[PDB]
Amino acid sequence: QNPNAGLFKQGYNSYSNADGQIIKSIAAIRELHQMCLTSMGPCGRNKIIVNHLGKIIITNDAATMLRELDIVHPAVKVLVMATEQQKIDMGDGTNLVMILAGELLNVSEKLISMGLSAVEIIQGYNMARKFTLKELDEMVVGEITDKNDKNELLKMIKPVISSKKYGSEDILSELVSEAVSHVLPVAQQAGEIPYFNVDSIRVVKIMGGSLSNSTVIKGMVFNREPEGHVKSLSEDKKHKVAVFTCPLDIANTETKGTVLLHNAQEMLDFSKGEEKQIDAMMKEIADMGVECIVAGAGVGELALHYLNRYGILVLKVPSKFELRRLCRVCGATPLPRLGAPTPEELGLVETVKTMEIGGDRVTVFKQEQGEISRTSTIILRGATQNNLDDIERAIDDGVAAVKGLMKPSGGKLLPGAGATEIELISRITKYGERTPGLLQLAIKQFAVAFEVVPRTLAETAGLDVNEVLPNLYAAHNVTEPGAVKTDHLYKGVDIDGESDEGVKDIREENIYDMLATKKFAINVATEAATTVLSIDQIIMAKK
Amino acid sequence: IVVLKEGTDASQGKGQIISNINACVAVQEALKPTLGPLGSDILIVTSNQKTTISNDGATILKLLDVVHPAAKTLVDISRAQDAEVGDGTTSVTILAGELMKEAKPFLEEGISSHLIMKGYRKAVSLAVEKINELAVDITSEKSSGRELLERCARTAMSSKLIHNNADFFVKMCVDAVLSLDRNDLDDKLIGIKKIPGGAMEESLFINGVAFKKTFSYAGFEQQPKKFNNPKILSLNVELELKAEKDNAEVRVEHVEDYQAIVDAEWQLIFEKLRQVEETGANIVLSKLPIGDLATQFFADRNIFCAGRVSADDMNRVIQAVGGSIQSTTSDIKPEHLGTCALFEEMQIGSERYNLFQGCPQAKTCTLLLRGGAEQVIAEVERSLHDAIMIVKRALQNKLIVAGGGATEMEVSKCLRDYSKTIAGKQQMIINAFAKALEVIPRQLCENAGFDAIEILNKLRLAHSKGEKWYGVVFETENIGDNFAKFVWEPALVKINALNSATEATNLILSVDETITNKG
Repeated sequence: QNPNAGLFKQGYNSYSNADGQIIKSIAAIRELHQMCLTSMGPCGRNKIIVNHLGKIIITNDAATMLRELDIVHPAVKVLVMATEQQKIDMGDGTNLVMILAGELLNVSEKLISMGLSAVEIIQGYNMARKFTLKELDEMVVGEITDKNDKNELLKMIKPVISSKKYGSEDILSELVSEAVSHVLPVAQQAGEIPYFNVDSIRVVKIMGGSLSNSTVIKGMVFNREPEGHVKSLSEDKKHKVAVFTCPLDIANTETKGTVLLHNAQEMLDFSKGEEKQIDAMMKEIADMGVECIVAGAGVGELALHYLNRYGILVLKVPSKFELRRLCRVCGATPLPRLGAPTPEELGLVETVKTMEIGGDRVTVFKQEQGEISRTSTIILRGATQNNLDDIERAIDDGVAAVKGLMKPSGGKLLPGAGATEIELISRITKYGERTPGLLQLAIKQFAVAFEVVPRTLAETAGLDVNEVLPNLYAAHNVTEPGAVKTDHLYKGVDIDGESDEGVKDIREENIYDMLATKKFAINVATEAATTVLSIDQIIMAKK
Repeated sequence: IVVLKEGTDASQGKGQIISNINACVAVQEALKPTLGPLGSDILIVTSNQKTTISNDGATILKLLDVVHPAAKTLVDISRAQDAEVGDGTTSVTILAGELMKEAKPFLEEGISSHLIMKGYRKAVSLAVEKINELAVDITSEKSSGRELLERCARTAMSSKLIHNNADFFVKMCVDAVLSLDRNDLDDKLIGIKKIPGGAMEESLFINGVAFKKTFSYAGFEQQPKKFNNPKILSLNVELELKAEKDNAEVRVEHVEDYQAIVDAEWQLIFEKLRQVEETGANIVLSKLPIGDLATQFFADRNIFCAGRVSADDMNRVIQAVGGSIQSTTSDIKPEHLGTCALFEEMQIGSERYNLFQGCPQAKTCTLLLRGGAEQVIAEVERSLHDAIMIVKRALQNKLIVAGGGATEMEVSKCLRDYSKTIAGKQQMIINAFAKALEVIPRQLCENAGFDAIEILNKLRLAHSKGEKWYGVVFETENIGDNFAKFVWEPALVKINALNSATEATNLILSVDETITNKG
């Protein structure tokens, strides 16, 4: 009976702003916002994810939370896609984009209810962004000087480790800083040569114990033991390394090359061929001075026999990607053929040794004070599978963040622990009051959205936000005898598990944020919120 | 029409932690009855249609495989205890469970999960300092190397089926561990075989290894059963002429050729048997059957065979005599042979068993347990297992603390006093930790049938007098000095079990949300 009207596309559930879809889109986003809101901060919360492979993950990582959800609704897809942009172009800012974008949409609900159009809201937000970006350039207090010393790397690494692993910073910071300073050279006054490849630091894990047993290796670690009799190389320098992909046995054709034996004489002659061909093949390898042979495939019994006679270290690497990385350190090229050990394809290594970590034997390819690898390995330990995996992610953040310290304006530091956002709220608001016309409505709300950071930092720490927030504002809500605001730009949010009236200073813990991270994340969050607010219809065709 | 999760489950908030607590309670209650030397058994029917009964928390949890994601966190941590320490598995589950129960009323009253975890982290850290302080460095102090281990096993065997026969079974446990290299002790080095029939007091102690004689083929009154210094050869190849599956079709035009082919097959296996003789072996053991002809051939050579031996029993033989297993007969080397000091076949239990004894190359030993039923042998085995553990730990861990709840009592007391100087949310959480620790002496009493209320009251009051080793007495319901009575646990077990229970508690309480990926 009841007639339908207004929907002419198909049998559907009409999604038009005529029924307040602009609010429904925001309300839908609120679900994922509340999820990520509990992650940010040194005292954030864990999430349990059940993988389709039956793997249980308990982690703080917000990207995992979003990536492991199957998401359709366009409104959240804008913010999730924006989050992925933050993951690709920046080594940090994941929670900043998702949380801020949601909060910009949350405050828009009042502006929309006020009767302020989506265009008028967006126009003010774009103005507030332009004001915010300019302020971030001027709110800078410290600077990384691109010296890449341990003390300088630790200054940045410490806050990067926090908000994922708090209380473990003393160990985790040393693990990253030592790995970085090993592979990251000191350089200045030149931008032509890139530094700090994302593959420059590998992380591996061994079960058992806890993080206190972690260390750093000056080179690459392989899970395989030397298959030959030689278990290590001598202390002699510049060992020649021959790398193969084809199984090491009787010489054969790169493609197929399988010999069939039917006659008694064929078996007799083939068997002799195995001994003669393998020996001569290994002879040439030895005659070139090769002391280590690395195979991507198995090594036959005779191949091992003759390789032992020639004193050549025999190490299998079943992973082609590990070999591709090894080629970047030793300079060797794998031979896909068998019996063609061209000397041009040989590499060099200073030391290859068998070592035991937790009882598990591994092989290390490393150097001491020469021909030094640009790839290092961080050794993680732990008896709990979940925590062991989660620490690996914490190390990844340490490594990824250092990438941001490179040429593109990674130096500039801002006081962290919410101190930046608290100042931005005051500065953006004043711009709102100065801005004529209706633009002030959205510019002021743009500032309001930023309080989520000092609010989340307090809430996750168990503090009453209704007492912490007014104290945080009072600390910055000061009048100074001058145009330049100074003398205390360090007042942040405490995350202590014990009572402490007032606030601590950033300078006490050296918690600084990167300018590039703050400017980029806020820029991305504004684009995300801008897009969602502009949507007044969802269009779909029946499948 | 558009969706956010495409049916993927997700839930967050205080109710999510409470649900996680409820999952932990189910796990805690499942193992609760198994706590204590008088604990009850759990009967689990596996998906493979095999029924098991055990009170070992490690076996119980590995078989239950509780799926709930919150339970998986709790169970995996208790599993780690079994792998890293080797004891305290039930303690980790029970201690963590009680803490989750204590967390519930705090979360309901609006106490942040951060302060609950923070108070636990501080209070537990203090407990570790106290447990370390209690450590006693004990070696030969008022106890010989023999007296220490016999007193440890005898204590473990109290209120057990073999308590009255401790004079017999204690010796086997102490000798079994002392037969091992103290530098590296492992439960795998002491094997136990089950022999139905006869009395438990007739059990055998072997310094080498033995196996069940799974070779059940013909050959009565042949194959000499006893050797002084035999050479032991192990093979993979089957030595029977005709297989149960493989065969050949023979078709020829002459009766001489029909027989010639059958004789040819006999000759082929004969040559393989002769090569074994050429090896100079006295005992021929195989993972596969050694056939009726082979055993008659070998018997006429005065060679003893035993085939179809399990991979585990074959390895233990070779590992005891110092030999090696060779797949073929043409490739056998004299270095494949081992030697035992004595080989014999026993008629114990009204069934034949193949024993090696006094193996000079062995690093292992075996107990042969007799009894009229699986329940008798199993109960003896379980009592011996616990006795072996405490004997082993007597040699490996010199730093011990009093058991029976005595350690938990001292920590709980020091926490109750510590909290008197703490104000704020931390005070409530520290006291909750001090209370949760009492779950151990509580369940030890309740599972034993004791008046837990009376005993816990006596423990609290008696402890306040300065006697820090008071604990639960299981001989006669009372409290007493469990250190003087030799009821002790390594200090590392108490420190690690507590830290593990703390980790499991904090990991789950730290969770705000569960997401379950569907597909």
